[PDB]
Amino acid sequence: LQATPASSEKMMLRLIGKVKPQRHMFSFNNRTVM
Amino acid sequence: QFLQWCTLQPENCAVFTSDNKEMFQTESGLVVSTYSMVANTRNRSHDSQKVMDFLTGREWGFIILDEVHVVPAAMFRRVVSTIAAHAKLGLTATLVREDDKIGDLNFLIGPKLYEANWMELSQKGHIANVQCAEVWCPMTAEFYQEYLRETARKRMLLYIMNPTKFQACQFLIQYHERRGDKIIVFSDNVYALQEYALKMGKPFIYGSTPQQERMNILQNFQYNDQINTIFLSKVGDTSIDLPEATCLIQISSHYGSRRQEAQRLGRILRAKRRNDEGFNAFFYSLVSKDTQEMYYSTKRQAFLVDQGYAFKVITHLHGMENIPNLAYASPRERRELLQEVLLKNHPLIRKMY
Amino acid sequence: PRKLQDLGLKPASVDPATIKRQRKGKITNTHMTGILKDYSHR
Amino acid sequence: DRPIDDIVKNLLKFVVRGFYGGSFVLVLDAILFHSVLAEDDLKQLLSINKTELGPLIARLRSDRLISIHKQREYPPNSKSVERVYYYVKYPHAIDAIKWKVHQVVQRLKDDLDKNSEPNGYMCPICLTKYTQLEAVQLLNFDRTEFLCSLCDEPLVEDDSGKKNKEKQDKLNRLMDQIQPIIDSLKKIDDSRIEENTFEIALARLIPPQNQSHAAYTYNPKKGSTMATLHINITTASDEVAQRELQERQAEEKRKQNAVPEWHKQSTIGKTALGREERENEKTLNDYYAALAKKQALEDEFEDV
Ligand SMILES: [Zn+2]
Repeated sequence: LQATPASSEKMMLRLIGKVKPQRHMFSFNNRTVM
Repeated sequence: QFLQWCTLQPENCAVFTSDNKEMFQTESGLVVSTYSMVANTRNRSHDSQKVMDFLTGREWGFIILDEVHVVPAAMFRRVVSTIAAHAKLGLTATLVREDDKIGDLNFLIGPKLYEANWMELSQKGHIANVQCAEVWCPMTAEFYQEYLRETARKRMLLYIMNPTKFQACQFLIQYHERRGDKIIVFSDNVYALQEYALKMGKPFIYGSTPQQERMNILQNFQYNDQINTIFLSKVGDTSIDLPEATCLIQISSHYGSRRQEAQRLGRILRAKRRNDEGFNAFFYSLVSKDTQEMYYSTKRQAFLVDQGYAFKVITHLHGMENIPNLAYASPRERRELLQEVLLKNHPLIRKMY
Repeated sequence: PRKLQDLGLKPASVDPATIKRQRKGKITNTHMTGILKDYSHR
Repeated sequence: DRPIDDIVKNLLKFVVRGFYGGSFVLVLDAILFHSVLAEDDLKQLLSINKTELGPLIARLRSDRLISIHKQREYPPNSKSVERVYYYVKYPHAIDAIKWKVHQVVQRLKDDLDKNSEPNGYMCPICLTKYTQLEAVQLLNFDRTEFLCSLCDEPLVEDDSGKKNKEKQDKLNRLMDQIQPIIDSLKKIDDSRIEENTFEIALARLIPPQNQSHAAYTYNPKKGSTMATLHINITTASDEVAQRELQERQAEEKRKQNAVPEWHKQSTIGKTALGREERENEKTLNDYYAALAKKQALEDEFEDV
């Protein structure tokens, strides 16, 4: 799970799968939700 | 320390330094200052003159002279005369001087009230249990020939930079770094300090180092694990703040200064690992064999054997032949080092001018 | 937010803003630059 | 969610449904549902006109039912307009409602007091009032009628007091009608209200549409002067070896505190420093079998 820090502007959560690995994008609006 | 251990308000505390010259306005309090400013015979500033008049015109009940071994100096002697103090307590760690004026402190301050037994404090864990040692570094053939056909001032530089001392210091640094020890390497010669640090890739601190660089190097020494060895000149001998170290390597020294020797030993005597069972600090005095460094080294060690420390000689180090890199092992490299050491010695008219 | 306190009734509003509110130096250890780390904190 | 928030939402819904028309109710319910709303979002939700929302926003701002935020943002196309954000300041709104109803009941009590004053007189010709105090100074020599100062016409009697009970009846017909309001403020006064603002209202908004031109992220400016838990399931056989691993660390602790070889002994005499049972257990297993048979966009990232 790649997560963004609070200092960055855009909030987005990257998901990495296992066996080509599947990658998903999860962007959010509020910092408490992240 | 005053504002921490005792119930003294900061409004009762005053500091007489260059930056701070404001005194306490109460009827009684604490003032802390330096020997140099109080005993300054030079033309001092108006604010410092006013503060000195305040100190002289006030009858003080107590004076605490830290590092009282420098009181017998020329005008550091006069600080007991310029200040009217009822009680005078001189706190020290190194109560020796190479001249006889250290016997004048009973006349200046008073009788020697208490001696601390350093073995009694070491066996109770109050101070570290140092393993004092003296490594005998033999001088090479081409270096010792130049040592005898030279004056004493150049001889002093020449017996420091013998390649066997480089190899011994490098091996001790490697061995005590593998053990995970914070190491301070003391050498009063600035050129020798720089050469050893450049050869061994370690930071060096001396008089001309900027203060912020000194703080950065000390913070890296305290916390960064890749920096476990610091090379310090006579800056570390005097009162500067240092991180805790457990190993010391004394490359060079200021003649037969027993005070400097005991001050250097005092920088490894307050280690945090004293509570650990079997912990021992280490003190190495790397000396050149068959030189005048032996004489001065014995003179410096004469005070510590009075405290009880035993300096075990080390004429052999196990791992000399099997260390990976030896500084100045090849004869041509030693010859290059030798020749490098020998190479050392009207508002309108104002614009036209 | 505060005139209710004058008349006794409790105001749910905290009083607003309107009432009461406001180097680099030289380095001598040039042989090991990039090895030492910065420590602005303990 | 929070019950006090539900109570203040019902209070705000009740005061607009009673003393205000339907469009005001629609605007306030839009703000109460979607806690953060801009002008374009309000127009898109309500299908309302710019001139239609004028008096509505003016009246809800005059009563502090809707607070406005003047923040402008930077969209990627850089065609930014100074959008106004309509939201609600809950303690300010309930304080405004409380003050308004208190002033209404005080004004009604004052009107009851004024109607309790005697009838007085009024001149139908010059349309001027005259109190009962100044009527007696204007009566005729016959002591029968009160004559006007200007028209010299007999004063007719007003109705100050005939409808006074009606005002009290109006008072009664207000109070039950305001009864759910006062009952709601009991739990409000007995509880704590968190003072919300624009930054607080962004924690509870409801998205009006997917593609919103107004950006809800706050943009600060400079110069304005207004842990994780892990468990280990062990079979208790490897754990002993783990203790052996700890023993290895203990052995390292013996090497860290080890006395150097030149310190423990004298270095004087040395030279100077310078430059197969597997088949057996298989047969036992076969014998076990035999015996048993017989017996039976990219940015910075921080990993958290
Ligand atoms: Zn009239």
